[PDB]
Amino acid sequence: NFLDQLDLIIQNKHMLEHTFYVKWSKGELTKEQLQAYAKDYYLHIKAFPKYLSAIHSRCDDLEARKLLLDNLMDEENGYPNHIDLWKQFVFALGVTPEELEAHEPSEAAKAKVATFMRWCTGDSLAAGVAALYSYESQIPRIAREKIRGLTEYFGFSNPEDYAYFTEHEEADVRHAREEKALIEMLLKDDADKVLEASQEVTQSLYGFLDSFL
Amino acid sequence: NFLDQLDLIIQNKHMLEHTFYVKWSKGELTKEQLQAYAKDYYLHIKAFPKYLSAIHSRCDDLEARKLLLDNLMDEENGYPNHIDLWKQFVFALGVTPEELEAHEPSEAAKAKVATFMRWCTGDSLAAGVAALYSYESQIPRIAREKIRGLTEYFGFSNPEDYAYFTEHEEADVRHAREEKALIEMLLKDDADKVLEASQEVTQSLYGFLDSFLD
Ligand SMILES: [Fe+3]
Ligand SMILES: [Fe+3]
Ligand SMILES: [Fe+3]
Ligand SMILES: [Fe+3]
Repeated sequence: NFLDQLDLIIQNKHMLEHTFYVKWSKGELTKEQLQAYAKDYYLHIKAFPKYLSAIHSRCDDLEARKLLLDNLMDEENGYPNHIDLWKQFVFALGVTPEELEAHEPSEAAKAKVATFMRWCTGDSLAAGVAALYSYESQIPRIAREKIRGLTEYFGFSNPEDYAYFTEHEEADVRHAREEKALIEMLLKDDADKVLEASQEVTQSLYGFLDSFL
Repeated sequence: NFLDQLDLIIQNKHMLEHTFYVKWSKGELTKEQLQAYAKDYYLHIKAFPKYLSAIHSRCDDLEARKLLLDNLMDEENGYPNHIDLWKQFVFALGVTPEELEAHEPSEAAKAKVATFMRWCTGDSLAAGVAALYSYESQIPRIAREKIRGLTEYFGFSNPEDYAYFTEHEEADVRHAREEKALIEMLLKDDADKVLEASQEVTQSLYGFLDSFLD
């Protein structure tokens, strides 16, 4: 039951039903909105590995830490890592490296990131993972929608320009599954806390997308 | 200068000069003291990866996080990992798995671990790494001293029984160097904090070894 409630919260407040992606899917965003979005996502992208180490650092379940480590490796080890790939996507949108490093994250991005961190630094490890799950579980569907739109409306005829999304179509299937497993492995009579994180994260993500309209 | 001061603190309060290792090196510990020590280290061994993620999770320097990740991977990814290898050592001492899982960490072990964590969860990332450096920088020398003693006085004729130490002879050479680099990369006018962590950790380690001469 609680896993299902969790997934339902997400489905009922999924990012592909936000006006920003409804527009995306009909090709109704300007290049500027696209470049703004990409730049403003960068704070979250850089933070993501910290969301994971934050939970790892509070966790004494050895098997859970291994799984958290597996995710953290996928995000951050090697070259190109997920941050690198995101930077490529931004560059392929015509934003320069300098412009990317100079962008001041919007208040809406700072609030989204702080929402994630608040849960990953809190007393419930399971709720920490649910916060992350509530985002990662959406990315497989979003990534392939984003590819469809980049291709059909924004002229991305070269697949290496959307490598981040090609990566995430697949990678996050794995991460969602292992986060689900982590939630039941770490649960300690805090299923309510898991549910609350999901409500709070999904809303935050809506607050974030609101800011480009 | 401050890196030298750091290393001097460690040298002047190094674990091999604690009475517990002076005894070790002359073969003057009982098997019981040896099994006790090994069991009581386990809390720290399991905590170690958390020390590293704790700093990682507070760090926005991308290059520093990669290095922290590198250390974390070495400690905890794969099989056998460092925790697995330590379990093997304990088992090779004649302690059973059940006995290992049943050991209540001593108050001295809990204090050592809390000292490390306090620094790794604090406001200075550089001081966090220095806390870990103040331990890991000692392990190459200790590991080979421990091997020598296991071999010469405790009958370890089969090298797989001290794989943890064989691992650490080498691994921690790398980790010490990269922690050194991390400390200068993360420094923010908190060289004083770096020095204070080392004083505090070295002492805590002394407090921990003291507890087996009771
Ligand atoms: Fe990713
Ligand atoms: Fe992911
Ligand atoms: Fe190790
Ligand atoms: Fe190490």
